[PDB]
Amino acid sequence: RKLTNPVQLDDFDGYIKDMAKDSDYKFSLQFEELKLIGLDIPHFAADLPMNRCKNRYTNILPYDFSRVRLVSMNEEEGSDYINANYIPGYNSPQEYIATQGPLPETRNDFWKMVLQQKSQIIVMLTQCNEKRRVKCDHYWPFTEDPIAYGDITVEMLSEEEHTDWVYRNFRISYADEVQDVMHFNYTAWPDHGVPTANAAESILQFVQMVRQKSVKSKGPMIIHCSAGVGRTGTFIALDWLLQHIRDHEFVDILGLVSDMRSYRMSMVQTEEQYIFIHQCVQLMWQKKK
Amino acid sequence: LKKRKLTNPVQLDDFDGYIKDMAKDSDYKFSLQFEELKLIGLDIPHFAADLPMNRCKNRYTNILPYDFSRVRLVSMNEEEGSDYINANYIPGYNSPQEYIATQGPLPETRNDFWKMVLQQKSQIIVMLTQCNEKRRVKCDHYWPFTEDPIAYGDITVEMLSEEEHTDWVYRNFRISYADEVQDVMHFNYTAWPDHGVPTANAAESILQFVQMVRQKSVKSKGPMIIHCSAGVGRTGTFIALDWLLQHIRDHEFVDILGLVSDMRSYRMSMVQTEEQYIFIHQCVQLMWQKKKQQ
Repeated sequence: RKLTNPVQLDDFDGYIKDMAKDSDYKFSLQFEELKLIGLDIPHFAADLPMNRCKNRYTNILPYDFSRVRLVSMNEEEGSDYINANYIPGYNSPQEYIATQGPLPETRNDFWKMVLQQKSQIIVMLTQCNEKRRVKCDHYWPFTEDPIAYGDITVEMLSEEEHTDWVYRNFRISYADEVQDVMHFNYTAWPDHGVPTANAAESILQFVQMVRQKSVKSKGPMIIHCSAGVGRTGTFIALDWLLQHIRDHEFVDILGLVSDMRSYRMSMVQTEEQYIFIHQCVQLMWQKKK
Repeated sequence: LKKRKLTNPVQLDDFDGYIKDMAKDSDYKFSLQFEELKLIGLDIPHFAADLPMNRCKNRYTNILPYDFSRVRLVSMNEEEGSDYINANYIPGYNSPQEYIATQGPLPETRNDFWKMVLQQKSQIIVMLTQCNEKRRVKCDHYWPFTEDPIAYGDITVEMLSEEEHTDWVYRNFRISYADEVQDVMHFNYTAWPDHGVPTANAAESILQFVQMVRQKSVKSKGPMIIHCSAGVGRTGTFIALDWLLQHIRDHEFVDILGLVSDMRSYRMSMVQTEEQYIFIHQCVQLMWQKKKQQ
């Protein structure tokens, strides 16, 4: 089916309450359907034998149509491959790019994609390691002296670390093409599960922050986490909603997530993140002051 | 829903036996493959093509381009569909986006066509339809009638030489914008009826035409723009024939099913009829040529 369920913001408070009744009954009903969306969309380039070492998780693959293909002077197989997908935005198509966390083996491909797409913004929603589990390579420089990742060099002009997130100003270049890239790393993600922390504002400050800097990245805003679908998806939804609530008096979270999954699988992976989005949609309380 | 990657590479020496088997039981297998080919890309977005103002730019309401592979016009216009044109990049035997598959230009998307031609640096155009077939409108005569330069919006086109042949015609145009100048060859095959195929008598004809366009392929910077009416059936069988000409040359096998299945994921209806899908196989007995020359 085609998922959609617009709700007037004036009734959103009652709505989510009615969604949680009977042990999140309605919620799991909608989410369970979200799990079906896009289950039969080809991702043949992802299945290719020599691309397997480029897919972090054997089961989180990019659809063929929405995949961000790299530009190489031909040859080989899967030479244009990177586990990434364009995701529609509130302002235009291919507004975002949802990728998995780069691997020691797809590290150079990542920076190649940042340049070829002219993405001047990267949002990282996970730490390299969490609870003694590898989640993402540290694909960027550890210091200020430039590191050459393939043909693209990377120079971290500055590294600003805060309490919940971290900012980095990189300056990558190829041949005679210098390009700036801002990097925001949310490190205090609410575990992922739960949630709680009335301070869901912390994620909202982060979103607002990235958002108020989007007016600089001609290319897509590259967002990623580990698999690039669970937290990545929640983020994108929030960056959408933030704007959509600002300009409308209704929100269709179901449609939103449904939209996103048609472009990349598992976008917003758990019923917890999906309910968390509604918890955050209390952005209405604020739109009332 | 579809979930299997269609493909069936057949060794050229077993082609006679393979096409024989595909023809058994009144083309039983040719249908099995074709019916599944028809499922491809059915669930691929094409919103740009549905925008209110792009509707008049679509020759047919049921033949639209997929968002991911569509060709975009560049311009300052900040209005709806300003970058739109019913066209898709189609992978190549040589490179992705080696061709551009479009519908025949409409009187109202004509200027858009030439813009694409210059912006993509397409120096070759393959038109597989007559502007009119049996009193039915198939494609606008979007190009000049005389050697007199004609301004199509911001691009003037001057027809340099016109050569009307048996089953086809050749034309060399020089288009320009400001100082930017570009030569473009135009190959019009007029013996391919819409929704159909050349006659059994034009079998050699069309293959010679593909040969002629293949020799020139190299002289073009951008993708070869090939088009017909809806830009999918005749345009799809051509792109396939061009591939196979090259592949058959350097290889010992063909995978027509994978080829067509491939094209169809970049633009809908590529190789529209089962008859055209089979025509391709008959043509693949291009091995005849191979086995001879050498």
